[PDB]
Amino acid sequence: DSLSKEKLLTNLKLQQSLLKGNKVLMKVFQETVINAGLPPSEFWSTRIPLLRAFALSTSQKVGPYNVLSTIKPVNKVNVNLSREKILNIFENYPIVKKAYTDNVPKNFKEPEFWARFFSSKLFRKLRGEKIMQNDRGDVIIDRYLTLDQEFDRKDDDMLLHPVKKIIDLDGNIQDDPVVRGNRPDFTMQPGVDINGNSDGTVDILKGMNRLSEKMIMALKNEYNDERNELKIDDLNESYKTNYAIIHLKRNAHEKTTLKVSNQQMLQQLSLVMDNLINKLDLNQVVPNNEVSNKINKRVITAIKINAKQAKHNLEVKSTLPIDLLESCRMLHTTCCEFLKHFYIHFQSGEQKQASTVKKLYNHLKDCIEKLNELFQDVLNGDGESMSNTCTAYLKPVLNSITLATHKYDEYFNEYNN
Amino acid sequence: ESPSLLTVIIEIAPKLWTTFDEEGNEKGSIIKVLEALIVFLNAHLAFNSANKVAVIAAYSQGIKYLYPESTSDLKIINSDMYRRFRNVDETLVEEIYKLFELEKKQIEQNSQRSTLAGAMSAGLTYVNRISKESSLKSRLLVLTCGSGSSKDEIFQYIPIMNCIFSATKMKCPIDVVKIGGSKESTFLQQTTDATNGVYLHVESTEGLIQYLATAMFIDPSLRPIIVKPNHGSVDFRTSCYLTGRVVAVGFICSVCLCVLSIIPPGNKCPACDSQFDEHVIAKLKRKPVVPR
Amino acid sequence: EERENEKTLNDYYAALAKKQA
Amino acid sequence: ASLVASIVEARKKRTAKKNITPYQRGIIRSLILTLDCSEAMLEKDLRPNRHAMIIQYAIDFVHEFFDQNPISQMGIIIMRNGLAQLVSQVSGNPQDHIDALKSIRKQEPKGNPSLQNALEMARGLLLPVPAHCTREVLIVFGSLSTTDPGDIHQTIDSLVSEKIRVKVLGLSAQVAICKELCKATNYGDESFYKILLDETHLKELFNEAVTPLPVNKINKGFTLVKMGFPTRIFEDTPTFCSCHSKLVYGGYFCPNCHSKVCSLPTVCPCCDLMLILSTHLARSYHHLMPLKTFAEVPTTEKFRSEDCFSCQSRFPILTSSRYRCEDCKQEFCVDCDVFIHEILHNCPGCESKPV
Ligand SMILES: [Zn+2]
Ligand SMILES: [Zn+2]
Ligand SMILES: [Zn+2]
Ligand SMILES: [Zn+2]
Ligand SMILES: [Zn+2]
Repeated sequence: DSLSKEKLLTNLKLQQSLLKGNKVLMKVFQETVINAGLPPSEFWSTRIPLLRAFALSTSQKVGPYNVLSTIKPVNKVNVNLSREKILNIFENYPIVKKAYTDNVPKNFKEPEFWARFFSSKLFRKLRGEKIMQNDRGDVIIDRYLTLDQEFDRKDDDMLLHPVKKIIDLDGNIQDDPVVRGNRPDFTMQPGVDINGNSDGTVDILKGMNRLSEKMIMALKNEYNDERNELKIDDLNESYKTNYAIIHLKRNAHEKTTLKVSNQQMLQQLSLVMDNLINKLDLNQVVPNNEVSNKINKRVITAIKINAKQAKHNLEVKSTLPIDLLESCRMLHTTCCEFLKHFYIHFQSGEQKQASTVKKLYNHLKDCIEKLNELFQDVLNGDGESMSNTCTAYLKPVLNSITLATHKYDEYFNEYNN
Repeated sequence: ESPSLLTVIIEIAPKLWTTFDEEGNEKGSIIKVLEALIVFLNAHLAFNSANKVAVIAAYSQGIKYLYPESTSDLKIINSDMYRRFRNVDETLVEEIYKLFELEKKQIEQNSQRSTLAGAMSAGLTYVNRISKESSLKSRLLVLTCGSGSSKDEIFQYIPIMNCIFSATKMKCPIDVVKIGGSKESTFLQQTTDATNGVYLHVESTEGLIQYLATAMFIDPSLRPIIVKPNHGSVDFRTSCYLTGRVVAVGFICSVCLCVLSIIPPGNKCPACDSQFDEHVIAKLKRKPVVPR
Repeated sequence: EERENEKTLNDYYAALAKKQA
Repeated sequence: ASLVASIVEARKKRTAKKNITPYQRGIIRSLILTLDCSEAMLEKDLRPNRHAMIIQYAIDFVHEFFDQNPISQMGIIIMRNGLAQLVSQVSGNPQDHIDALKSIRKQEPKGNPSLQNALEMARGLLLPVPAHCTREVLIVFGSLSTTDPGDIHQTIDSLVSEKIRVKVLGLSAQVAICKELCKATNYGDESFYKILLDETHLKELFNEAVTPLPVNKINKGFTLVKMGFPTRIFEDTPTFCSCHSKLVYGGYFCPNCHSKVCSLPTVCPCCDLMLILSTHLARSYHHLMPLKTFAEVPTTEKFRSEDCFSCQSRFPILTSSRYRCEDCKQEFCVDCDVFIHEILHNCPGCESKPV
């Protein structure tokens, strides 16, 4: 289905679809392929989960439901039609879909059609309403009555299937074919009208049963056992988890990249217990104001250093021209995209990746030179008034990029040379 | 604003104190520290009228609830001083002498484990107790003698992390005072940085009064309007399990989650015995493929 | 190949079309 | 006579927690919470209505899950009007999903559910997920039925084949199909289809769902994983970030490809490798090192001590409230027992006792 990497890369229409959904994706994609000419497959190669998420979001569909039962008759009536529910009616009733498609594009209007439909007795029949000759219906819609009837016959023919003997009430009533007793009660048998005909409640009940069967066979779509069926689980062994416990052997390496004696510590301990019981003065704790002044110097130095650390506690406010700010952000973004794709190629590790690595190396070099030329532009646009800040802002991505270039050169010298 | 529940843990150990005073010459430096802390608690309980103080000492064999007295009479200090200050100081010097007499009594047995993490945990439980009673600021103070032999912080690491997480839940900064030869204590520095605590290491026992009076006075009533004075920064990295060196980029077990700077021998976990996948580790060992 | 080129040229028109919009 | 009822209730409670095991439990998690926002949750039957409380509880669930297990990504898809709507991709930032849920606050829950569509696109979202990550979904449900387009059993078979588990927190009562899902997905276990009895029980259930789950021996995936600790810088100049492409004063620096990021624990956007701190991996060590329960000594027997070892308070006196750590042979009060067993993750008696 539409789930492989090849399928997701193939769906150019879906790619354009979420392209048109976003705006920074036009920005990024335009710079990536319209401006830089990157292979758009490798563009989308990162965004594969996003593509699949968009596809699966677009791909779901609802389950069937009794749309005619949700239809209410609502003096006068005003049509308040919902197109999704109109298509729901179409899907649930292909007869109604057909009656739409041979009359509205031929004879009259859609709201006129639906007014005729709500007027029609075919609507009442298809809904849970007993038909009545007092009702006149709509003649145009009610011409489809026998067509819907033969649809019902064909659908019932489809719905017929053999039954399991474990639950077969037909086999149950065919237990004794020579039962000769008495005629059962009118109460508990299906009653009829005065002239022997039925009222049709059996028809409406078999119709709603047909609706249920159509439901469940819509569920039963494309998208022996009695031994298991008759198991009595209540007298069986309880399930126990096979979860594995874990122990932990403990032997850690010592930290890598004079010794005191009991006599000497005991001597000092005796002496300091003697000093402890001897004396203790709070007043002697006051310092000499000179070594204390050096303490003041050290403390104040630490305060100054950490205060300058705290002095640099939406992005930050900047005094850039907004266009050059956007241009440099754009350049940073496409350089980051290039760098990530180059790392993807490099960490992949194949000889098939070699030309890709070389070409992305060329692109990184081009980005470097374009960064330098941008620095020349902000040079002769500022006189290095705040072109220094431009260079420093674009610095760390450039450092990482050129570090990657050095890594590529080093591995080239490692393998080839 | 509110009474700041003061939490002070003093790591007392003759193995450290003897080492420090033999390395230097300031005998009674621990006494100087105790007097300085006496003035510190005086300054704190004079800063606020109810900012109650929890004082606990961890000796070599365990810990002790110093302040206050247990739930179950000489005066060295002066009679002219304040009533509450005098009561607390007399109680603490009595408790300190009792603990030191006890330490002299049972000196000759050996326990090589530091009790700092357990003392910190018990103090945090008491912080929960006090805060649950009756709104109180939580601020934890540790005093250590770092001149002793850095034996093994490895078993201390895990409960220290747990204490960090708990104090993070409890909004309690962990402020560290170190006196020792070693300038750096990485786990304590990480503890201060994560808990928004204060790290400080010096050597001289003199001037600690000015040191921890000036710097070590930040209360949660005024924490955001005070810059922290710490200068060190920590990478929050750990040494490897089988080579004992810190790693920047490496490997961890999918089960035990211990850092592996290299491939374990036998491709099995050195912590929880999980045998791994040879193709996985070969892909990890893969060199990049470069054109000729 | 050649048949991929008109697809990507179709995307070229759509990218230009979305630009003015 | 209330203490006898409390004692027998504590006994019947502790009978379930008598067995404590060091099972291998998943750390690299993959948790999905789908939400239904239908006509059923419009009931004000619980105050103020089911929609509001599940919003609030989901806020709490996001916070707790990211606090305890920051080494997972979180995705949320809402169910509404016969459609399942993705609102939250899997991400390391909880704040994104917090904002999405805040959007879900003001909108109106309505429609009918479709677990088929919901679980299908949850499967599709869970498709590009690495092997070590434990794919598991929490599902909240208030209906007693489910309108669906097609079969659910094919979806069940596919989910079982793709090694993803589920746990259902139903609202009204048990639904047999949800029981079937929980049993078949969960190796025959019935410990996953849970029904609340009040909002406090719902809170407890959410807290239970916060915890990591044990893994199975047969579902063996024991391997290594590449990891990298980055380094934080505090620069004077603002600098462009790789992720959000904007000027940043500080930021961590990539250990491998030397780029910079804005948040952790996150993977690299450039060298594409996961970056954490040792605090993050040690965060689950209580799960890795569980704590034994503490036993009250009986009131009849002679007592080692009469006041609490840890918090240092007097033990109250009919029964004896002295919860003993047999690993350290010290008895403790109920408050300390609660704190050490839940908040703390060490026994200070075992810290003082040398091994
Ligand atoms: Zn392991
Ligand atoms: Zn950023
Ligand atoms: Zn990187
Ligand atoms: Zn207690
Ligand atoms: Zn214990």
